[PDB]
Amino acid sequence: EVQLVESGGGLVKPGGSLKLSCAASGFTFSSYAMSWVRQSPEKRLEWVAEISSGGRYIYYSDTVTGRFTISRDNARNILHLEMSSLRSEDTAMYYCARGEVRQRGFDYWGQGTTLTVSSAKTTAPSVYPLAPVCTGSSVTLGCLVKGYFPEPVTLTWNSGSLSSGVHTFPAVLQSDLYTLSSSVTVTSSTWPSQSITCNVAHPASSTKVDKKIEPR
Amino acid sequence: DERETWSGKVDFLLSVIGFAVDLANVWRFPYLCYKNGGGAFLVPYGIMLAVGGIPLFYMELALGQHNRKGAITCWGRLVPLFKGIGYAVVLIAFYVDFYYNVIIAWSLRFFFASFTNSLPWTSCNNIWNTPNCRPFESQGFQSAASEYFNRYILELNRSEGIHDLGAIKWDMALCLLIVYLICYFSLWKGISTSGKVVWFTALFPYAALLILLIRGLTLPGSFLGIQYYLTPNFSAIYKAEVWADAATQVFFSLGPGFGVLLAYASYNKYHNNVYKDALLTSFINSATSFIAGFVIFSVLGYMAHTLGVRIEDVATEGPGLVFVVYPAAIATMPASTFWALIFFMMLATLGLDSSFGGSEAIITALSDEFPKIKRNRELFVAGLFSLYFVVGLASCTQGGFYFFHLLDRYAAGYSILVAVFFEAIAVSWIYGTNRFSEDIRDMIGFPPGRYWQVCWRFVAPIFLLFITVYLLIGYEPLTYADYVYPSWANALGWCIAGSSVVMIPAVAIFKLLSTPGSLRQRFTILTTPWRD
Amino acid sequence: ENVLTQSPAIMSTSPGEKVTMTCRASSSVGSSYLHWYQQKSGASPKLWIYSTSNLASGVPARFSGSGSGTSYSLTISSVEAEDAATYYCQQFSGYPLTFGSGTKLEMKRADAAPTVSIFPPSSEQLTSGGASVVCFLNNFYPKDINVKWKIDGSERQNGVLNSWTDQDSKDSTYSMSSTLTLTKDEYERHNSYTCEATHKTSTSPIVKSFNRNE
Ligand SMILES: CC(C)CCC[C@@H](C)[C@H]1CC[C@H]2[C@@H]3CC=C4C[C@@H](O)CC[C@]4(C)[C@H]3CC[C@]12C
Ligand SMILES: CNCC[C@H](Oc1ccccc1OC)c1ccccc1
Ligand SMILES: [Cl-]
Ligand code: NA
Ligand code: NA
Repeated sequence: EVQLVESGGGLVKPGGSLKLSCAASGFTFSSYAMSWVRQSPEKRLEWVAEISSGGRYIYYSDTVTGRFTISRDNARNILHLEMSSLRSEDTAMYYCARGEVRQRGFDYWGQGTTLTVSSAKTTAPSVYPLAPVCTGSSVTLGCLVKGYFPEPVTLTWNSGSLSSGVHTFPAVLQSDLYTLSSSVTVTSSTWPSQSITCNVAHPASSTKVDKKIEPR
Repeated sequence: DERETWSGKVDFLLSVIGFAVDLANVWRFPYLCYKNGGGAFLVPYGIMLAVGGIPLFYMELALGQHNRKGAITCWGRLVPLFKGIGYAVVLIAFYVDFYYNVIIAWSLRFFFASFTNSLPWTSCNNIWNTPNCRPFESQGFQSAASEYFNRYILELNRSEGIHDLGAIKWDMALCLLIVYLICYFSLWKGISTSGKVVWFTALFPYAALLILLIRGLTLPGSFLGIQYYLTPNFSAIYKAEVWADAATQVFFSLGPGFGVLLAYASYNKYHNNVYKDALLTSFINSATSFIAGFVIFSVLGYMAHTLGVRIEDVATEGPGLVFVVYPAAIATMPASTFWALIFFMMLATLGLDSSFGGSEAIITALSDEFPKIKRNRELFVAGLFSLYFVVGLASCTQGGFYFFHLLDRYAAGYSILVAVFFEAIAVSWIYGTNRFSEDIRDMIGFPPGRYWQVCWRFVAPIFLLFITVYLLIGYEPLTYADYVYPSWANALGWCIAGSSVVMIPAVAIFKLLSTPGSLRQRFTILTTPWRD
Repeated sequence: ENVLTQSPAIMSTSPGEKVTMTCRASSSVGSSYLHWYQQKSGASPKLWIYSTSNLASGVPARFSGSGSGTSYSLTISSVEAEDAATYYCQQFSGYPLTFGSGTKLEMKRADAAPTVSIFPPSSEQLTSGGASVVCFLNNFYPKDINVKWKIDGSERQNGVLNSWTDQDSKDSTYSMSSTLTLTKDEYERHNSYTCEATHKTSTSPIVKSFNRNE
């Protein structure tokens, strides 16, 4: 019944300004105090701001105060968080969270929304197909997704038909660019008798690449 | 704007406890139980306590701690339109100090008169006695303790009415002076000292109640009085008069919306758990009354059993109970002088810390509105208590009781009921429960349940109206025994009672005709709270 | 601010084991103001234990908390596999509200040696003027592992991007990819390319290599 959905978020240059929102449903929204809690890249939780049930009581964290502003719409049941003078430390998954009662904490959390603050340039990934070193009972193939920004990227193997034996490795930032890899493992009979294709999708650059692995 | 605060949590609690419990617990609560079906009366009393008194009690305490200002300022900041509530409340507390403190004066007078091997109100062969005097209460007769309190202590017989106050009892004027000297040197430095005086004035009654409970129960016939006290008669619950007595008792014995809990709580820390304070103090007040009932009626049964007096003649209320009936029993039991001195010192401390609260409600509400007297506290309250004393001499005259009785039935009885009525309407409908529940949440961490909100919004106004209507129905031109007050005395009484309520529209009409814009654009400015 | 420190950061636990993670505050916290949250991977945190004693609804009885002042703890009587998550303590005593550094629950399993694959730069990257030699190390345990790149028997230790995966849901193993990145010129001036993985499951490093002539 209770549902919280965050909207807004995305890529923003330092000093930039964006307004996050949270649509609440399933409860008397005007009867509860909402909070914004953000998560680090590092998966650490940090409280941002609290707004009372009538908006007459506001609290900000020391990092956030003076720059962010938490708002309320009890008519349309919407929680807001306007951000300005954005820094690269504000990059986080921002959570819509509600606790009326200090004694009970935050009993409901939204799905969150990702805000990225970077001066790094949006580039497209170079997708490199991988065939292994010119046989065992099983064969292991790979796919290198190199030099892109920002997150995320969507990698699947053969239209996402096979999900067994695949390990996609989380992206790592080096010199303001992300590199990501993935491996798939199939029976040595299956390849190259059949086709194994790498499906890489980078929405920020509108990039859709399908590379398939050639034995040679 | 960050003011002083309590030099200890207990100082505040004992201040509220001290104010909340007084002679009414002793001299009204047990009589009601007796009159309205004994233990069965605890049901309408308890329900009216749960849905009427305690919500209003909790409300004012929260309002005090949150807005952190006195009555006048707090209500002005709450609702600019209904700021006159603050004034209506303050001058009520002002009116009561004129007559209430003489009860404490009477206490000390008996306290001094108890320094004897033989208590003077025992016999009927004294200079102040009449052929109608009998050793104890009797229908068609007067008792030795009644004639002592009337023909000697009060010299009330020498007065033909309120027009004839007669000479001044200087032994009584002295006692009233001593009362204010104590009140002065407890409130002149504020809560830093007042929060310490209440350690005696609010705890001694429990010391006295305990050993008066033991002495009361050890007496022969004590269990008989407990029967008269609490023998259930649930037929009373079906009676509307019983509920009205319950509702009225609960209200006046807790004193919510009187500007004193407001003032006392205004010195609390902002994030103090005032909800726990409301429940704790409310209970202690009613529990004290329950205990005091056993203390009183254990002695009342002892009289009906071993003194051969009717229960109808001794089970009484008000000053007749502790200045006449109870001391009469004391003078018959061994170590009479000990129990006399302690009883009378109990009733004195029982009123003192209440008189502190009443006065402090004024001084605090004025210091927050007028910096001129906040800087000069001692000078102001010296002029205040001097004003109290000067006119208080009228209560020390031979017809002093007639003066006391007039104010008692007019000064605060009706005024505060419709004052607190407008308070409940202001916070639950004008200021809204929404904003008030929000205020409380920010303080103590959580909002009030739906229970308190419903009570503040629907039950409390009906509760207050159920009492105001009831006191109006049972109205009767002011009389005392055979004596009937003149018409002008009754008219003056309504003026005193009216001079308070009239402050509600007077400032409403005033601040309305002080506002830029339109009529719809007056209410919004005068409806919008201070927090903006 | 009142900074909350949680220990351990990472906790290895087999199901059935009793565990206790602690939350330590820099300043005193009211017992009714400290709470606990559980966060599964790829999900939003859930209120787990409020006021350090009271389990939120849905929370199994196996969970409990205790503590006062500046020392609190979350205790599980008997860990289940579905408890693999990160646990955060939070104080709502004073502003600003602070969370704990967090405690991550990871499952144990029998030590697994990594199945290892080496891959030469694609012809496609070679055209671009770059060359990335990629080494895969899959389904091993425990998480920590150490690769080393060799070019013609000589160790090379730069231009490397290592990436671990989080613990797999069912087998409970890990995976790590190493990516040696050279230029076009650097790659062709040599021939033999080697990556070895030293892991506790063997004290001889498994070795995968190739040469530019087959
Ligand atoms: C007369 C007999 C039967 C009952 C005596 C009641 C006494 C023991 C009770 C009634 C009111 C109580 C006090 C009222 C509340 C407080 C504040 C608290 O922070 C400390 C204890 C203290 C100060 C209580 C001490 C015990 C107390 C004095
Ligand atoms: C809760 N306790 C009862 C005493 C209650 O408070 C006062 C006590 C002394 C001076 C002023 C008071 O009121 C502001 C009261 C109320 C009405 C009439 C008399 C007495
Ligand atoms: Cl009472
Ligand atoms: Na009382
Ligand atoms: Na009192």
